[PDB]
Amino acid sequence: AQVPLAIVSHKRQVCSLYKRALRNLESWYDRRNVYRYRAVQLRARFDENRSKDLGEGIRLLACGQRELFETRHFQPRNFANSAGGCAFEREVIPPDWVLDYWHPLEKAQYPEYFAKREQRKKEFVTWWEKQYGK
Amino acid sequence: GASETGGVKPMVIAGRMVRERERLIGMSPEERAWRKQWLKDQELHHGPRKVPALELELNNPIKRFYRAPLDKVCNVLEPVLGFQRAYTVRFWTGKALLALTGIYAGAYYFKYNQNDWTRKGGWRVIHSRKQCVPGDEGYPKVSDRSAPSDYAARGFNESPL
Amino acid sequence: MKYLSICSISFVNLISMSLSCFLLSLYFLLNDMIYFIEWELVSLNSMSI
Amino acid sequence: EEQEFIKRKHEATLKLRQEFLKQSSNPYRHATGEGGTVFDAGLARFQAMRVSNYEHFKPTGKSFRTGLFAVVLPIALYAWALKAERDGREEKYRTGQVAYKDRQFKFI
Amino acid sequence: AGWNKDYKPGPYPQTEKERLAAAKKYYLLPEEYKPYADDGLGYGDYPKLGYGLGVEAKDSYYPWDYPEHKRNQHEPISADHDLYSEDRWSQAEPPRYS
Amino acid sequence: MLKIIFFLLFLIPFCFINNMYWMVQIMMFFISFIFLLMNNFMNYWSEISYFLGCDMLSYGLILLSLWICSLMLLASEMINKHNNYKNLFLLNIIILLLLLILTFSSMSLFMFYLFFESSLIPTLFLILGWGYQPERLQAGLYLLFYTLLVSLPMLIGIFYLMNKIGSMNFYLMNNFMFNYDLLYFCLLCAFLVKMPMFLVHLWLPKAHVEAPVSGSMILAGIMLKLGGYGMLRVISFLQLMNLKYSFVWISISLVGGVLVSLVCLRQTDLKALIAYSSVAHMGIVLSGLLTMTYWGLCGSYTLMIAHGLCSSGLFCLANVSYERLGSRSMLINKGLLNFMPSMTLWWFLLSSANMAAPPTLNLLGEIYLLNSIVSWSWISMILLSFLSFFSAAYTLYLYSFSQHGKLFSGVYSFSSGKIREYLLMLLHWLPLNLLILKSESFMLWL
Amino acid sequence: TSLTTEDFANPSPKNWQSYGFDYKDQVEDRKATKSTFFVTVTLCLVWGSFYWAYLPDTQFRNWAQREGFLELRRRELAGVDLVSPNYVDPASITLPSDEDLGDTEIII
Amino acid sequence: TSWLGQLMLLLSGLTMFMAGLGANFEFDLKKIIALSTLSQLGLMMSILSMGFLKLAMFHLLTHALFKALLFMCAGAIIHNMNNSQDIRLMGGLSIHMPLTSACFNVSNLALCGMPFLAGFYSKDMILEIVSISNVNMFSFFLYYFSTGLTVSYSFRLVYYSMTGDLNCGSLNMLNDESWIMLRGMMGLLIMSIIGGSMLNWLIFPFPYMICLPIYMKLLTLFVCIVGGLFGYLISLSNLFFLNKSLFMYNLSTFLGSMWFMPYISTYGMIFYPLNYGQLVVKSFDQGW
Amino acid sequence: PRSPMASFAESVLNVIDGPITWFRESIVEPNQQKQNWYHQRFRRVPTIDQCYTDDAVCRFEADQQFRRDRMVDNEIVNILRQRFEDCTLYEAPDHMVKCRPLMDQYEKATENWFIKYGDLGGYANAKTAYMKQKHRLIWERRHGPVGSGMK
Amino acid sequence: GHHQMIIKPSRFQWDKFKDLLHFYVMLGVIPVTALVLYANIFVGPAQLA
Amino acid sequence: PPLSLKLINERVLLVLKLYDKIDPSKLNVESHFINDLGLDSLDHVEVIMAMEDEFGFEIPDSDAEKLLKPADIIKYVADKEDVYE
Repeated sequence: AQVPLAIVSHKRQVCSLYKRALRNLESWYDRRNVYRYRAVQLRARFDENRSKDLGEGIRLLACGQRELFETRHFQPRNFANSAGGCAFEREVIPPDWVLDYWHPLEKAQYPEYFAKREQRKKEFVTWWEKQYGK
Repeated sequence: GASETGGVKPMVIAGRMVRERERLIGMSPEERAWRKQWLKDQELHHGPRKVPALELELNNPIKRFYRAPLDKVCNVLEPVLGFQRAYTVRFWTGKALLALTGIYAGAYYFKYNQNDWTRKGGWRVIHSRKQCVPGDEGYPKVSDRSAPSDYAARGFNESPL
Repeated sequence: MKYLSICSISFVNLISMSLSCFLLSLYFLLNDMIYFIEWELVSLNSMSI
Repeated sequence: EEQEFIKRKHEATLKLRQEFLKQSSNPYRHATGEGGTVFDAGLARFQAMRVSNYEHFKPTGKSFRTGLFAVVLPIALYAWALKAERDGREEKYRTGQVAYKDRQFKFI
Repeated sequence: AGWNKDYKPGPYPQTEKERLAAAKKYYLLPEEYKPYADDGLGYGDYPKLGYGLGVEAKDSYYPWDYPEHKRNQHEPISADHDLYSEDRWSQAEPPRYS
Repeated sequence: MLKIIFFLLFLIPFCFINNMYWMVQIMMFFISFIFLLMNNFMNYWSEISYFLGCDMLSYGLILLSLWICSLMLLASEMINKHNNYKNLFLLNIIILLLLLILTFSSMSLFMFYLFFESSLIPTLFLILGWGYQPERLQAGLYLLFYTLLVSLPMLIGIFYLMNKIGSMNFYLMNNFMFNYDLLYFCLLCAFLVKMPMFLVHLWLPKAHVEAPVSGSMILAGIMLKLGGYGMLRVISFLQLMNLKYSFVWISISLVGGVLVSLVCLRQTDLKALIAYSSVAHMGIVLSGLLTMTYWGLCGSYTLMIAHGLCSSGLFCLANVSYERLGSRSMLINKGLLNFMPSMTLWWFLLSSANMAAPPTLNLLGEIYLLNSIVSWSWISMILLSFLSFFSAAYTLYLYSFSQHGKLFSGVYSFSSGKIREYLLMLLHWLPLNLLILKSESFMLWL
Repeated sequence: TSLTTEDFANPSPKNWQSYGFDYKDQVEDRKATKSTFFVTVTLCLVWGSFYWAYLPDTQFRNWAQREGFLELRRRELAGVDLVSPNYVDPASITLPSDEDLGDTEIII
Repeated sequence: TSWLGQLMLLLSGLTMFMAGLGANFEFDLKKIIALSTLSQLGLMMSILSMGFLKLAMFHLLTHALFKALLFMCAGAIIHNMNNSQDIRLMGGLSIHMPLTSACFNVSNLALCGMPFLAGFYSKDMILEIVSISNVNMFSFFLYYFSTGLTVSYSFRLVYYSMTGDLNCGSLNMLNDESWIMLRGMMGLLIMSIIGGSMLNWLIFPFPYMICLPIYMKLLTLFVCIVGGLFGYLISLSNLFFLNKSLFMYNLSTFLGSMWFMPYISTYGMIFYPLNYGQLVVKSFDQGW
Repeated sequence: PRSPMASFAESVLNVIDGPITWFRESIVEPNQQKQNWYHQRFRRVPTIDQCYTDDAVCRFEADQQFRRDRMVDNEIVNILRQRFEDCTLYEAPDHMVKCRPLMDQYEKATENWFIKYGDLGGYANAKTAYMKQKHRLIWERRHGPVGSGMK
Repeated sequence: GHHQMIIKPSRFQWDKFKDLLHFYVMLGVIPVTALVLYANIFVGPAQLA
Repeated sequence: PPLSLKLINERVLLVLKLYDKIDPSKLNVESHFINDLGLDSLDHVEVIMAMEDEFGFEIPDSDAEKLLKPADIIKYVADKEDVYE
């Protein structure tokens, strides 16, 4: 996989500030017809600065970020099913190895399922040895 | 020896992909295939089998008899209404019977073994005066308890000593 | 229990208990009763818990 | 400049991540049944530090000033309050001021 | 696995050659490492980390080794992590006002 | 009373025969049952035998030990599983129990001291012999040397009392009231250490964190009570001197209880946190005891029984978790509700009892010490409110933090809870509730 | 090995799971479990608690309550204060006259 | 009878007032109902401080009836949404959820004070007794102002949920075929229509008498009318309006955070005791 | 049974009472045996004043007697509390007029109780209680009744 | 049918423990009930004479 | 209910087609936004916001840089919902 690198380009700082600015805009003006109206204007303010020097842009983000924080909503919207959401990761699933400690009679209620897991265990070791050099 | 796991050698099979973030960042083709296989195994195409062994290993002899009688009416009625309908009648004919005998024992206790002056423990009842209203017997009714000995007698006025 | 939902079992118990208590509350309203039963644990210094 | 430093740490932590997965899903160590955890120096250092502090303690004045107001004066001021209040209350009783009608907490 | 006596902090670092080994000893590159002031209540050569807005302000979407603590594999732990933990005195964003 | 003693003595050889570990507890549990039948005691001493009697005060404390010392054998099944000098281990407890039975059943003050400390050495062997971590040395000495340092001067105070009273017997001592300032400090500073008091508690977090599970039981179960039991016998003839210096002890313990509760919140070790919780409650016990009122005395006796069973109980659970997770730190131990959900029930009930939750016997005793302290001075309401508030602040942190969150990541596979563990937990908590029914007996020792 | 769909559905009565009392001898493990339950529960808790309840009145607390009623009736009828404020009658006592005291501290 | 009556009345009045305003800024469905519950608790505590038991007891039972129903309605609504409590996502449920919306409407009106529902019999008599006794001028205003606020947020919730145009996500599980959930609700729903009148004939063996001028007896209805319109009308919006909540940003944040009580009690306090734990153990248990 | 429900109420009370009375009369009472139990009587023993300062048995005799009398006196207060307890429940709403005499009996008993056993704490014994009385009486003749202060 | 294996810790030990405890508590309850029933019904209480 | 992969392919393209600053012809599984379709960075941000609302979650700003073609977005949503069919 790929682990993100902490260094963030100035181009990305503007990107993030734009995303936060719009999401904050939704909270204030919930309604889509109003939101789309105001969101369009918000995009305009960025295009009237797109043609500027970076060092000038450094001044823009500073006041651009502060005014956002100075205008943060008192109850910002989130998505209930994701990080920070009210309903995020409600359930916790133990690690797989729990199943292997069932009483042998308990396992008899799902003989097919435990039959398969032990075929997978044979495959898993060979998979693990190759990946990490055993 | 006593094998807790019963032979089956405990391990972890799911690997990285259980955690959501570890999936989004990236997954090699083999991992994706493995992850797809894992989910396909979690599907069960039958309900749990009924193991006779548990039903005796988790029912003590006392319980197997203490319930024996009312399980005969479950056996008698289960072809008349279906196992679900009949068993509900077995559960409510039984659990309700305990309640009926529960009140009577409670009703009995508060009628003879209520706390008296010769013990400290036991439930002690001090009821109030019923609202006497016109039409009731002897409307100008008065509390018969006047002297201090009347109050909190706890059956002491009628003791022999 | 093994074949009855604990919610299904629970509901009938509480409602019947609730219904019975409702009848009593009517009875206590009519007579304006006050009953005060109490069980005693321990006593000392002319006191009682 | 400092950008490389951020990259130095990244690849540095990256080796740690790879090593963790090897131990984390180690079938052979899970295979023990012994139970326990992946060996983590970070927790080990923290746990050990939490226990030993006298080694690095010194009566430096800041510590004395910290410790002084921390417990000693709350104890001293409050122990003084208890002695004061009871002495005043006690004096009435010894003098005979309070009739037995008015004595509080008769049964205590 | 070792024991506490094999992991307790060393005495406050006094030299650059000593700092570099100390930073090595905690899996830190030599620039993060910063011992406590050693007024006399110091924790020895133990690093000083966190003390900011708190644990919950760390990036949630990063693929942590220990998501539950929001910590990596061998990374050290702040001496006051028990106070700036996610459930203790911490916040996701800076407070609006003083 | 000799029925108990000679029963224990002839159970000593069972340590030597092999495959007799489990036959020992049954003999230890059965004797508790036999002892449980002979309750006909009163405030005054009864069942005299050559120097051994028992009143209502001594009875409950004796019966507490037999129960606790019997649970030690259940808890420490690992010693049997690895044959780790189990025979010697058994002999340590059988000897230790005998010293306790004599200590409480002794009728003369000199004897109480004679077996008071003598029980220490069997405890000291227990820590060094079967403790895991290297610090059992540096915690072995603290337990031995704090106690000896303050018990040896007590021996002088005991002998000085013969030359005035002419005897040690407790009843004959109560007829006197002494006025010497130092003598007061030579019979209470020796027990204030073992309670412990807040400023001289430095041994308690070390002994409990390092001692084995069984040593944790008895250290938290009976050793903290020998200090409490001793005071109840020797404030009878220190009433006059107690009034001049009580306000020093009350303030320290009360303020000590609050400050330790904050220290509990900043702990990160299960064993440490439970041990510091012992100092918190023992501060209330000592505080009410020195109030000397009828309530403060009966209540203190009650809470000592209840707290011992609970704190002993909570040391079971820490051992259970430590046995599998392998680490006793809070960071390792998380979300155990998702590994051992059946276990988490017992965590709650024992935890709830520690915070004076009903209907436990703990709340009955705590209501009383609170009454005596308030009557002693209305200024005591300030921290006594704080201490009861924070006494739940860490208990929730202990329970919630260790049971609720998401599971640890690095933990390797481990066994689930066994029937032995569940049975152990029941015997800890279940009496702690049913005892409320017959508090008649384990309360009115005066 | 490579267990089958019936080795999980036909539980082998060969290996066993321990109840925490022993890990080597199966019959021993069950044997200790049974006896330990009997004494701890069937005797200490069931028989003990039963016997406790019917324990004779050893503290003389039930007996008192009988006195508290009889003793109250006799003296409520006798024209005497319901609780006597004197441990022994004041007239029976012989006070040391003032000259005897000689400034001895008197407390209430 | 004592000075505590003076204090309890003041503290209760603020509680019912504060959440009355707070309910008009909160956006979580689950929370708005919670502040609604808390707001009416202050109403009991205040009338209770006047010295009336049946009035407090009567309203208490009434509150339990319909307030339980409201939460049941919320649970069905939320479970059909993607587990999101926010009202800004919901909308147009009066047609997508016929049965549940109908179950809510009765409960909400009972809170509103539509005559001869469960809530009306309790709220009415309470407000009438307030205007009959010797009250404080400040307390009287809060009593009637809260009723306006009580209806204000309640229809504000109507707009964001039923009358408002739908504002959900692309994939919506809108459905109202959960009979097992619904059957239990109709138990409460029946009671919320008769719970009021039934208890009036039972709770009060000696009914209270009231005789007040028209221009105060009608005040309870009139404010409810103003509140319902004011809450509904202001909830509307257009393209060229003023975000009054945004403009008075400082005030909205104050009223939208329940007067910073969560901050005061959770972030303005816990810092201090926990540090003290370190200084003690740092300087005594391993120091002095 | 002028009320409808009260007519239904009595119907149930017949159902729960009918069996238990029969069961009590049919099985329990008829099959039991006749047996009598008595009431402990304690011969008064010499007070602590007669006891010498060197003998312990005589002190032990009085200390136990003092304690038994304490229990009787602890709960003679308890009985008087229960009377005012019961009158308040059996006479409400007009209970102030009727409980007022009972409370007067109660408050007097408490003071006499507190004059005798009061302020001794635990470890109160015959010697201590008697010695409080001696000091109390001396103060009475010198400074008059307590609560008036000293001279 | 169509159900998904949801992984949970074993309950057998706890299930067994609840059974064993219930057995042995009953194993004592029947005797004491016999005695207390025998005592109260046949021997009965004394009479305060 | 399960979110089939084919639907994800449909749902993604539906949103993109509705986006008015893109070509319905060039628009395909393999096209690039900033390279082929001439999307700006700010334009690329708005697209992700639509994707978030489309499926109901947050796409982290750090991880949005991997999403340079609708196939990647399709893969991303599939990974999050672990629908590999």
